[PDB]
Amino acid sequence: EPKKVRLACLKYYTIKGDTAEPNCGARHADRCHCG
Amino acid sequence: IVRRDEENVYYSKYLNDCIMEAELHEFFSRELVDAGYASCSLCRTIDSICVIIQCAEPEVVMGDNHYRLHKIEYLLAGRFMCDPKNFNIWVDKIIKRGLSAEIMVDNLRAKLEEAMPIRRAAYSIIRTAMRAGAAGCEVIVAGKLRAQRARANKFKEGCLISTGHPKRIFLAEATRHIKMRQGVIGVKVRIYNPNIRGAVMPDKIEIGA
Amino acid sequence: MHQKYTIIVVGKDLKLVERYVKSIVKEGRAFGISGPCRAPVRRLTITTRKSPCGEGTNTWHRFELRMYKRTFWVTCGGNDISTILSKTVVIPGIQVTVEVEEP
Amino acid sequence: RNLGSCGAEDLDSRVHPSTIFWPTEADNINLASGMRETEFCTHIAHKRECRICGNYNSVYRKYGLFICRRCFKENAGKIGFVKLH
Amino acid sequence: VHIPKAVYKAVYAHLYENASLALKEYWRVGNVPGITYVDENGKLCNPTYLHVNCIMQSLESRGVVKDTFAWRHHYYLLTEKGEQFIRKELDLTDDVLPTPYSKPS
RNA sequence: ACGGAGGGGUACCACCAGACGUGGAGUCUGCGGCUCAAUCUGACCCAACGCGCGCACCUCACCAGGCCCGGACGCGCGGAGGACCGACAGCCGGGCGCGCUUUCGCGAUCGCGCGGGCGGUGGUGCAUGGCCGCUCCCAGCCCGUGGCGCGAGCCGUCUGC
RNA sequence: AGGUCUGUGAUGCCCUCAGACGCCCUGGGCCGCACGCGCGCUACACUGGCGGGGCCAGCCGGCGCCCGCGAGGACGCGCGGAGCCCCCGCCGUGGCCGGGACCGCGGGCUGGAACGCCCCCGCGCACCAGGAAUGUCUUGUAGGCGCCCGCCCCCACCGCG
Repeated sequence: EPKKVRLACLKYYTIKGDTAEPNCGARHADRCHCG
Repeated sequence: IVRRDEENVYYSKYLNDCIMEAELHEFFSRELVDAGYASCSLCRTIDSICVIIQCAEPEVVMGDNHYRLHKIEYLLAGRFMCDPKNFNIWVDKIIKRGLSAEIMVDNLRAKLEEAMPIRRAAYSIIRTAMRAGAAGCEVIVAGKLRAQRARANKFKEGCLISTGHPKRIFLAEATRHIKMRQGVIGVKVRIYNPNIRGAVMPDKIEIGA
Repeated sequence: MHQKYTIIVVGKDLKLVERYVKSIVKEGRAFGISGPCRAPVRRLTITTRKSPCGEGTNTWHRFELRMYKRTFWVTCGGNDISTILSKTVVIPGIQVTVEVEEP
Repeated sequence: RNLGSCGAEDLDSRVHPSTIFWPTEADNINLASGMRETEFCTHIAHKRECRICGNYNSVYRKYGLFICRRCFKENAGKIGFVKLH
Repeated sequence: VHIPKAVYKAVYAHLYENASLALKEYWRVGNVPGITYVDENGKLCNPTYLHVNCIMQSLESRGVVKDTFAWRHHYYLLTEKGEQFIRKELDLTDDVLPTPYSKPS
């Protein structure tokens, strides 16, 4: 029963053609997939 | 002077192939029920495999333009891991079906699955055998033939052998299982052909004039 | 030419093995010789309980599988690569009787 | 948990890079080719079984058979084993 | 449970080119040695028993094939309905026939 | 069928003549009882008791604990404006993204309900098949025509050697 | 109404079926012990035990060199068979050098993992031919002596020979 949360706008890391996300892909950063 | 660790390859290369034959017997028996399947044989020619079949009506298994046979050949090869086109097959036809127990018992199973009573089926089988030239046939049908309390009633006609080495030559036996709503109905057949092939039954003397 | 070839044939029943023997001897008299060696019989033995459940008197089955083996290595140089074929196809094609050829 | 390391003292003592001896039994080359997947079937062990009825008990490995004693009397005549003497 | 499409296509093609598939009764982890597919994976990659077994279950349920179990081996054969279905997943054109009809003898 | 009825035969799973043993001790193994969370179960005169082919894991059923769905196939609804499925840090935990404080991913290979499957060393061997054991280390069992009896039955198939 | 639904893609009718009697993992147990009995093994000694030497089998069958008291181990190649018995000595009727259970230090093998199996030094249990009762046996037989296969990662007082 993981407590996930719902967001319809999964597309606003950027403002307008920007590079917000650290091709493609507190405690530092934790990258998707492997480490 | 000789090493026994090398000929074990020849000896173990015969055993494996004898086993490979039995799996085929089982598979055909579960498959070619409608083609009068009886038996099988094999010939491990190095280039390619050959298998010889014994069927009442091969044209059924032959299939229009040899389609069923060919569908079979490619199949076996994958399982036994041989290059297809080296896994050819041949079919041979039985002419004395009444002397073959397997054909008879399978026919009986069919007739039983159509609800006909046992008393007619058995004696039709037995007439068919005698017409073929046989000295005896015995049929047995054990199971829950009535409401409950299963019993075996056996039908026969002629004379039969039951003991001795000769029972491995002149006596042909087979069995099946029939699944029905009440339960399972065991059925078995045995036929006696004393003048089979060319061998002569012992304790049988013929005199001259 | 000369390739020291050897013929080995194996069977489980003693009646064809002796029939195959005679055919080969008949068909190899010219392409050199082909006298046989009869090996000791390898007999496989398996003892099993006659019962699937283990009830009553302890009674046993005694199966076995005798395997007979004969060896004509007499071709030797007396047979070429194709010459071995000649006879091997002229001999009867008994359904079961394993055969292997080696130099 | 990739970011999990251990003291070097606790590393050389680890089992030498050797293939676990338990190899299972592949009666034929066909039946194999080498979340839960981490521990689905990690207890590798011999799993020799009858090549007819699949039972793991009373299996004649002699002569490279791999047939149960019960599953044997039936097919023995087909194979060629016979009862004499 | 999550099967790649390369695997589907591979199985179907193996069927058409051989009109059959004899498969082990197995459920532990392993790789089938026959049917192979390439997805940039080395030269070729072999599948896993799990995916193929689920696939075959579905196919036979739909009526495409007909089993004939034996000494703990699965023996499948494609029928006519199955042919009339495999012929379109692969994008095959009408009239094309499988190899066993190609007069092996 | 039985007879502490008679008459003929037979066999070291019967005796005579003899031989070698067991029941005596220590120990291996199996069987009932006690104990335990569990000490998994079948078989009980001959015709149960090293027998159901060697139990540290598997085998394995029983005890204390945890992952997974591998829910086929049909109808209704929903879904890519996102069905389902994986993971770093840091704990809780025997352990594992098992669960937890968070946010990255993957992409219809489907989700839910209703019918319907698959599977199960789960019960009944007093519902069954098949295979064994015993009756039986036996010598006995039957058909056609005919004859005797209302008939069940008898003769054939023998009170001799 | 003998045994087997726990050998099987042999099965009728029941029961279980998403906190599962399905499948997979970690541990424990099937071996625990005041007691009754079934098949076996070892002995109770001089028609003997210990030490040294000589020598012959069959189902069938694999060996060299070097370390280590040994069990075992590192390398490298295809080649190959025993107990009783016989000969010479010691012991000298003493629960003694008969017997080898139990226990205390130590060295190794299998395996992912010893609770398992082998070897060495020391300690040295019952047992003096066995009550009422009972089993098997006629020539290469009984008995005595050992050797191979099966199951098996290791292990035979068992079983087939």
